[PDB]
Amino acid sequence: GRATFQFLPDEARSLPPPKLTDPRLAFVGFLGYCSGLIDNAIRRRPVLLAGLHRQLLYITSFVFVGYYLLKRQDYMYAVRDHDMFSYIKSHPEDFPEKDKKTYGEVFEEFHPV
Amino acid sequence: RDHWVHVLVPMGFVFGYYLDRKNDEKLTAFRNKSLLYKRELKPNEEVTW
Amino acid sequence: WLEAILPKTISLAQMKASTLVTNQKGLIKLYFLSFLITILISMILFNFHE
Amino acid sequence: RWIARTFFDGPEKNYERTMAILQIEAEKAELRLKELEVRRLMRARGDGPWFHYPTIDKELIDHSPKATPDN
Amino acid sequence: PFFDVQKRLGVDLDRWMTIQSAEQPHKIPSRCHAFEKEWIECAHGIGSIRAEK
Amino acid sequence: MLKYIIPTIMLMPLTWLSKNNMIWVNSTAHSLLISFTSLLLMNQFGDNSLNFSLLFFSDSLSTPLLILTMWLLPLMLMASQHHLSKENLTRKKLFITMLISLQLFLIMTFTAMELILFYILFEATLVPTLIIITRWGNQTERLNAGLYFLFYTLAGSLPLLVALIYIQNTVGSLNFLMLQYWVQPVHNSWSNVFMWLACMMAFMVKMPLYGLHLWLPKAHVEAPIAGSMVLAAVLLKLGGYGMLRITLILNPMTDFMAYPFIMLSLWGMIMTSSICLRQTDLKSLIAYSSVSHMALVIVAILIQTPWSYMGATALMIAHGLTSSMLFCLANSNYERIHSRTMILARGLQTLLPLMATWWLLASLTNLALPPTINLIGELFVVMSTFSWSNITIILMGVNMVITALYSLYMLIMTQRGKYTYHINNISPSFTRENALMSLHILPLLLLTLNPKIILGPL
Amino acid sequence: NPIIFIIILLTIMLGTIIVMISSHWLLVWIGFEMNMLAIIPIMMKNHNPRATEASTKYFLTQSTASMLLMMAVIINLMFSGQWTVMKLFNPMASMLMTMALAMKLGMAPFHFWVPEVTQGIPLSSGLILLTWQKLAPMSVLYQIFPSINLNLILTLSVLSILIGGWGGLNQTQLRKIMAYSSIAHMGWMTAVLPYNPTMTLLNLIIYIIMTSTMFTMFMANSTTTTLSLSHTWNKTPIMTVLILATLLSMGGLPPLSGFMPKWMIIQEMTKNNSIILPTFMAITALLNLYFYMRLTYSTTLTMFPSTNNMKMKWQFPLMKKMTFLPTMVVLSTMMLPLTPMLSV
Amino acid sequence: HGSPNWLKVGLTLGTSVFLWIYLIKQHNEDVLEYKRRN
Amino acid sequence: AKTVLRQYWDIPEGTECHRKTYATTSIGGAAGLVVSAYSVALKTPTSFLEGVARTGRYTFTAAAIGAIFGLTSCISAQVREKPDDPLNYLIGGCAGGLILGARTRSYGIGAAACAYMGLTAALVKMGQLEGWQVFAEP
Amino acid sequence: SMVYMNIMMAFTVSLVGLLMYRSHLMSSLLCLEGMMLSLFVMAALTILNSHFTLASMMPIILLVFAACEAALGLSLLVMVSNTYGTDYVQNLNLLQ
Repeated sequence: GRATFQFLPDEARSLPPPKLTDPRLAFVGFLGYCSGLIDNAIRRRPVLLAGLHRQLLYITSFVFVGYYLLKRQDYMYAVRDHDMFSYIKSHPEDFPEKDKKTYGEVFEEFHPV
Repeated sequence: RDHWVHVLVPMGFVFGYYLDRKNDEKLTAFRNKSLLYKRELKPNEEVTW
Repeated sequence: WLEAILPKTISLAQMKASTLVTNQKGLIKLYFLSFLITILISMILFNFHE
Repeated sequence: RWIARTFFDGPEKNYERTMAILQIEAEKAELRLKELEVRRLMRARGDGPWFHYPTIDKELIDHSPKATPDN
Repeated sequence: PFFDVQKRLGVDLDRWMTIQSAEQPHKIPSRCHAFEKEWIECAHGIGSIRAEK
Repeated sequence: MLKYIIPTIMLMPLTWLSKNNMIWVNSTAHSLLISFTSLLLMNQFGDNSLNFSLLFFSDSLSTPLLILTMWLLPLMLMASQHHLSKENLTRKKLFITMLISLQLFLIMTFTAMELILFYILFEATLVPTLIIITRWGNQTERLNAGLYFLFYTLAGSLPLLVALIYIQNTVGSLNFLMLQYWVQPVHNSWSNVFMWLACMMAFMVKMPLYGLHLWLPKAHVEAPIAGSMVLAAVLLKLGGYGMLRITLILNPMTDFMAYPFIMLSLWGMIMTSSICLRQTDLKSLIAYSSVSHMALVIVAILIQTPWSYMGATALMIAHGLTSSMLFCLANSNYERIHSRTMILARGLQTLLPLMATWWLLASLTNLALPPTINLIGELFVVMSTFSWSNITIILMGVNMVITALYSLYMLIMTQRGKYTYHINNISPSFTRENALMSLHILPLLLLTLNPKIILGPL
Repeated sequence: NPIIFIIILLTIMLGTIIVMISSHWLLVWIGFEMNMLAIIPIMMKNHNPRATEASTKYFLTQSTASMLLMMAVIINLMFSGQWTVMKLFNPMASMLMTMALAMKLGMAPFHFWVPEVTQGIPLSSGLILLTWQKLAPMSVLYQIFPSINLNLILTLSVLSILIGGWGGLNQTQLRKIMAYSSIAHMGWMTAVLPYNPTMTLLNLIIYIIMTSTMFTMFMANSTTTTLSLSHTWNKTPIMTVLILATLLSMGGLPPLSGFMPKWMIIQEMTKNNSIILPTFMAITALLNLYFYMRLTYSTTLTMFPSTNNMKMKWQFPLMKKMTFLPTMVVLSTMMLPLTPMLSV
Repeated sequence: HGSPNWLKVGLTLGTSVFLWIYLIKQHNEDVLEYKRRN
Repeated sequence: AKTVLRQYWDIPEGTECHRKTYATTSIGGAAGLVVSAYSVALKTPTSFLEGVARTGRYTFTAAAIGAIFGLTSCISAQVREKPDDPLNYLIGGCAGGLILGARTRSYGIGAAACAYMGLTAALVKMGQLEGWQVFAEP
Repeated sequence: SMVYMNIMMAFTVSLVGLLMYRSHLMSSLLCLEGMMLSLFVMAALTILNSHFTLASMMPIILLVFAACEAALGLSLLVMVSNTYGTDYVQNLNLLQ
């Protein structure tokens, strides 16, 4: 939002943050873990397990980045909400309180076969 | 070696069956219902939730 | 008569992709005269000025 | 008798676990009816900072006494 | 997408030539000058979508 | 739940990770085991159906239907083994992966908790199936079966996503079936027909009406080795059940236009079975059964008034097996003699005596002898669809005649003297021939003992 | 020679950075006036009798394309006499903006060009740079966004995604097949544009990636369709599972990410209760798929390996960042309800 | 005497030693910020 | 502009069949022209100055069809009953197959024109009749 | 007043058949390099009759490219008629 052209502002301090062992961060770089295995296979490596120095440094990269990016995503869905309630709260004229009533009241159609 | 390939995989089950137990703590929010459905006085509702 | 009606769609279109390629071949004059029809015909036609 | 208590549970869960996750729901049909009663239809007000647009910046205007008595 | 860097940091790229009344180096006006400072005064805190109406 | 997707995805690197030829037996061993998990927490209620998570109720619904879906997987590697042993292992590792890659979504679907996980997973196949048809075909006509299999299935299932995104923002949230507790009806307009027609016709193009089935024998006649994915594509089709989740509700009260789907498929049911009598190619002959007494469900579903769902459910899994197993016979008898032309194989029943009783019990369950599931799945159809109007007894009474001449003519064609020129056909059905051909008739008839486990809620 | 090629190839984006950064109508002239000045030598490099009968059919087709704009800038210098960048205050401006700006993007008409250039530029290397010129103009249309006659920007759209669709079914050269169906994806993003103009960019990024990762794959030697047959039995089969893991995803099927723009876009274009528009778009991108099928029946069907062709050598091209993209061009669907709230 | 570059090898390792360090350096810091702010 | 079409509509939908059809018949021809004229920019020629007239010979139509479609409803309109029903304002479409058939050869169009240009007529009326919008905003 | 309808009818100099055609390309390229002065003069009045005092440089910047760039695209027209000797728009070779 504000403080434009910021990856994330200072206001993101109050969020959990999204720490590890979430399926995605594991999954993130999994799709890289199936990426590394490709990286060999295109050139006729022909290892299918080749040097672990290429077969790693991917997995290191994704989950770091996948992580460092999920920190702001969760933020954004918070500032979305935040700006909603605070508008929903004021202008109560645009937000009615519905009454309570159902049975002994409503008729439906009523069309059986 | 010891063949990690083999039945080590079925252990995925209890791996998963635990995850179905991770939620029940956040689905607790109703201990109150009229259908018995009690969670009344007992140390039963207290377990499993 | 089930296969005439629907695969008629096949040999319907695949012909109209012979009128959008064959008849457009060449002659840099021939495009350019036709941007002009298009740039006027947008004046008279519709909302475009309204 | 041996199996039912060995594996699964009764209407202390698969009943009144639905009670549980239908308050994870009927608050998701409250907040998809108030977007479309706000977002789509704001409207003519352009009131809330949504359909808001740029206009002009009155900071860059000048108040000084420029030279010509009438302007 | 309109980034508007010249807002964040300090420089002025253009922003001066922009409108009919800003400076005019020796302070000489335009003909319709006096109606700018009138019309900009109108729509500023506006969000321009109600400005038209 | 994750009890299932996780081991079955855990299967995925149980295969390549292994050594040389141990691969087949490696995964066939485990793939059976999951069936204990399959029943394990399932076959709970019953009443007030099971929903164990936010976005999954695995199957409660009384549409159990999922236990079969987990059968047919380690029936493939016993099925598919024949001529797939002739190319490379890194490709053979593939064909077991995508085949699983199918099995993973059919567990996701049938649960789905909702409409909009269904669809994206309802269209989420055709990536794995289309790749099995085009590669590992036999004839060169396969390349067209690739297209026709799309351009229908996908052709009209896009109008779903125009409609289901139209409901999501109209009434509340479709996020959950288990909340329909507010549903208004659909009265009439020239708009609502389309809504009902958009929310329907995508399903019909799978379980065929007598129109727009033009693809079904195109893909089956020419299709992979064992019927390897042809057993699976006889699961896929019947899985159009979801019309049971909709048409029960979500425009309940338009039956007004039902009639062009009744009289159109009700006169085809007496029809396409009859265009099946002179067929000269055997894997065609079975492909037209599959239309016929499948297309009877479409007159079971549209009519409301259970005693149809009593009988409509038993049918989805009725031929679910019988119509499966026949594609398993006609495969085997094709291994030995390389024509699929029905004429050519005659003078069997002397030379393969044990496989005699295999044809019979198969061709006997299209006849539907009274005790098995088949009739007790048809005679709840006729009992309600009679009350609709008395005259339905005639056509669907004719169906019960032409289908009997239909089946026998397939068996009795293999009782004749023919010695003729064949020096082939020596193998006396090595066990897999008769092993994988079992695990059908044993489990099939069996259910008739306690057949309350196949039924709807009604 | 080799230094300047990084001076030129830098000045391009400097030509398009003054476009996105500016307040001032003059600069968005100068801004993409110096592309048509700084693009031209790239076409040349091998000095052949096509590029030079190409970039001259390009030149004068981006010369007027610009030079009309300067006529529709100076109209509203009359009326209101305030430059900057906002609705155009007068209808002869906009209608002379948007339908003379469709020349750089080319939309439904104004393409007898995109196939006449992209074909037969001798330089196929790239030609990935014709993904910039999609990105300069849009960074006007996002600003001017609340002035359009609204009966037009659809009428160039819906006559486009159709006309670019049928264009290729008849094509063999696979530089054209990308040329076509790159008018197509200009049908989705400017059909949306008056309704909620983000969820356009969403289709704009997902597009810059997918067409990007094609070319980098089409670079080893690959040129004509029947030189993609001699591919799997020669170069490497791990290449073929790739070219089948994208070309399918690019028309799109829901388990991939190519389905991600549509799936979101129609959330937008209904909810505005236009449901008779999107089917016809939704349904027409269908026969936009039948290029790719029948392209993909070239490489997996083992079609007559070329001849005795023995390539025993390994490769030394630059695959740069190809070892990433078709893990982000495919698998991203499972990830994101971000794209509507991330770039916004 | 395996012959990688032995120039860059270990950079990628060393670099990750920075990132995870710097990552948690931002994380273990920011965690308290929520409470310090709330 | 919105003009002509709008004018006709806010004219004699179910009644005053004359002005309407005379309009719908003249507008069809007008539209027909446009395409004929366009055919000279993208397609060339070879029959000299008079040639374009010769070319138009093939476009010697559109107008006819327009006329006919209006005519069908013009003749109908208040006919047997309200031709305002969804199935009815259809009728103007199919005669179209016959029209094209007459224009050129047989068996390979006249049905399709009657068919598809039949199918897409009703929707128009059916469209505003339920209040459908093709181009909208929130 | 009137001087704004001339010159405007002049700025339909575009006329496009005579913008790409017919041959002697140099006639086409010509009416382009004089499409300016319809852009210039027209914008050398509205700037002038009212005193903007600031945009007054803009007229200068409307040439400095209009000469710079249009003088580029002349270059190609050597490469075409170097290999030929006649420009003659009638060269189509690259086709579609």
